[PDB]
Amino acid sequence: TLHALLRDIPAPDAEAMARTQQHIDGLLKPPGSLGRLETLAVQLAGMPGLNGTPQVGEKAVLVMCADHGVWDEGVAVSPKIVTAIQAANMTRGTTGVCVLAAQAGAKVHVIDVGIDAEPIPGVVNMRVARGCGNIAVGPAMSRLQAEALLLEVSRYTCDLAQRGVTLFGVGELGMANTTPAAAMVSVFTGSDAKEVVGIGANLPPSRIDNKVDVVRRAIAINQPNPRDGIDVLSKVGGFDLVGMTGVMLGAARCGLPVLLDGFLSYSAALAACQIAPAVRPYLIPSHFSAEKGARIALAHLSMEPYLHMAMRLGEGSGAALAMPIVEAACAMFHNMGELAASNIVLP
Amino acid sequence: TLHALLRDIPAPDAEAMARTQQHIDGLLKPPGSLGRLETLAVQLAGMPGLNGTPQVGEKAVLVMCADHGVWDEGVAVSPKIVTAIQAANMTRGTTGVCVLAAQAGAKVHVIDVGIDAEPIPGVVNMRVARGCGNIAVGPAMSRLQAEALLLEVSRYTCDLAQRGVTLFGVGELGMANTTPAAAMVSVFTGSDAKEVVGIGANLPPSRIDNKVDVVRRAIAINQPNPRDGIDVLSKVGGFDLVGMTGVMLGAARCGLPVLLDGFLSYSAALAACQIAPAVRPYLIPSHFSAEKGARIALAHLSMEPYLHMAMRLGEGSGAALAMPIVEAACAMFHNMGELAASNIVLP
Ligand SMILES: O=C(O)c1ccc[n+]([C@@H]2O[C@H](COP(=O)([O-])O)[C@@H](O)[C@H]2O)c1
Ligand SMILES: O=C(O)c1ccc[n+]([C@@H]2O[C@H](COP(=O)([O-])O)[C@@H](O)[C@H]2O)c1
Ligand SMILES: Cc1ccc(C)c(N)c1
Ligand SMILES: Cc1ccc(C)c(N)c1
Repeated sequence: TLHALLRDIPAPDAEAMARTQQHIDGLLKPPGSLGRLETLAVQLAGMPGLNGTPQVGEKAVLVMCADHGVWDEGVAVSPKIVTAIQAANMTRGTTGVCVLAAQAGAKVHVIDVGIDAEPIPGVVNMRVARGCGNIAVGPAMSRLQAEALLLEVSRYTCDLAQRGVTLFGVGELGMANTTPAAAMVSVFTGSDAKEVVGIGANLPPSRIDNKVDVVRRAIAINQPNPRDGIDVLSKVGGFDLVGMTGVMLGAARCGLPVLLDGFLSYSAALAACQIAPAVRPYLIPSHFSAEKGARIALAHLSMEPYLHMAMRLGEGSGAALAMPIVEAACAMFHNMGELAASNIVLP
Repeated sequence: TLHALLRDIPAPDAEAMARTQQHIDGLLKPPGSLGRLETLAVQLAGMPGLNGTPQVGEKAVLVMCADHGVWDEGVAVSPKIVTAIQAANMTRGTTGVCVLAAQAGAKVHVIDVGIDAEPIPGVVNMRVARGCGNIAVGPAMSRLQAEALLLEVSRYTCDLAQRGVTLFGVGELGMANTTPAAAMVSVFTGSDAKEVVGIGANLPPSRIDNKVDVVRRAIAINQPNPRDGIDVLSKVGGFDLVGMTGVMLGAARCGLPVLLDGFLSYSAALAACQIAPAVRPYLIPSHFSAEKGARIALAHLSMEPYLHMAMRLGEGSGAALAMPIVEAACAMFHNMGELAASNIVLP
């Protein structure tokens, strides 16, 4: 089933991309003058789910919520209940992503993949358990739990495509999740924990040493295999991270674009690309996270964010903020006039 | 008159900014987690024309169009008539800024401050002459012509404020204008011409040496005084550059925000800040121009753009692209919920 999923991810349509480039070169402007906006429009044109042209229909931001057992290691200053409280606030439209998604005309889907609290009405229920295992002393979950969630979220994502959604944004919510995210980044990039462990949600500079030690213990004890993205996710990841990876696999299978968010999303994208390299062409960066390990993670994904906002909230807020940029590349493509029509000739 | 203008530019309102910061710190998120979006909202709150709160009413992009005599020195590959043709296309909504402004819900004002062609219907007429003087052999214009245009554009800009406009964007259109822009940057920053001369609108790499020589000749022959922003503008600038500087002085006098665009706008902002330092707090960067001298210009304005799009079209296209970011900071401020209301307490 998951093998079928991964097997059926479409390659980009080179024919549509060639037609796109030619059309862009003929627009009313010096060739290549709109830089990354042009490359973005061509990238979009190659995505099968977009019907050979850069376009944006409905937009959705999927927010994966879960708690982590590693919170008990004192790696986070936010009360663990904030996960459940914020998840509820998501249904009320008062959070950061809700406000930014509203601005971009996108709908937010709040998905509970493992919150340690009673079920929250209004939230999509896909909970694996009440929080994942404490990665400092063992695995976050079993391989089967990771594979099942990947499959479940993948299907949900591509099912939305059937309802008009053509652009996705990924996000998360889970106290302490920058710890497993750092563990995954260290494992995938081969970087020492000290280089990728950040302050997360305002962790005091005096408590960073403990966080670094926790990440190292998690790796030593679990011995995750860097060449097996699912092994890494299940051992030192979390339900929320798995869920984000699932959105990326689902959209790619659907041949549609996915906007990344911040540091947590970069770790999930590293896992997704390890599991299936064919997912890469569907990923679009949004902003450059203020988290310490962002530069290393982005270098390994070979991505250069469009927005430098020093943001570090998460929730998919950066993804929503970049949606207007994607629509701008589409507007450029479809609405600009052409050089030939104005009798303009440039060498 | 111009002395009155410069004298009456308001200082930022520290009281409104303090109230803004306190409100932002209390929003439903870890303090400072939205980074530059928070600093932007506070900056806006201090602008008197915004009534003590970050808000955006109507938006306008002012595009200054003019031709340059230095075009005859072979520093540009685009036919000189493109200025007049593109200015006309601006009235038809087919250009890059028109499409991006439409996306942001902004109106484009096309202003002819010196196009070397017959008047174009639909374009605001403020032409000083049919193109400015060739800066390679003398001044672009007289000091009085520069001062008069500054005053004229300044008044037009603040007059729009009376019609609901609260956010401005500046742009230009003029073949060969990256040459005087480079001259101004060299003069204001004390950088050698070779470090700030770029390829402009696809100038062949083999013709760059000539462009560098032209910039040096312009400076040697005119001897512009770096401490007199108006002296520099009139000697080695152009009508379009003067006009952009005028929008910045007008909006600041009006106590309203102005979004910069690319390299041409950075040179105009250096002039404006030299003429009146009080203008600085009203300037908002948009993107990081692909032009070679952008890094140096931005360092001297002490600005860090939000968008890295490798754009180099001009027209105010980058300014329009960043307008959604300004509205996002306002939406964050007014629409997010508060920590206290959810009983959340963070150290
Ligand atoms: O998206 C980022 O780059 C990001 C960077 C730092 C912190 N966060 C958010 O803060 C939480 C993780 O921080 P922490 O200290 O509990 O590990 C989680 O709920 C994220 O939404 C998010
Ligand atoms: O805005 C920029 O950063 C920008 C950078 C390079 C070129 N341009 C545009 O191209 C023109 C100047 O290029 P050039 O080669 O004629 O000096 C002018 O009409 C600008 O709108 C604009
Ligand atoms: C077509 C065309 C050519 C050159 C420039 C600078 C613009 N703005 C447009
Ligand atoms: C309030 C609050 C606290 C911590 C985080 C990570 C979010 N998203 C929100």
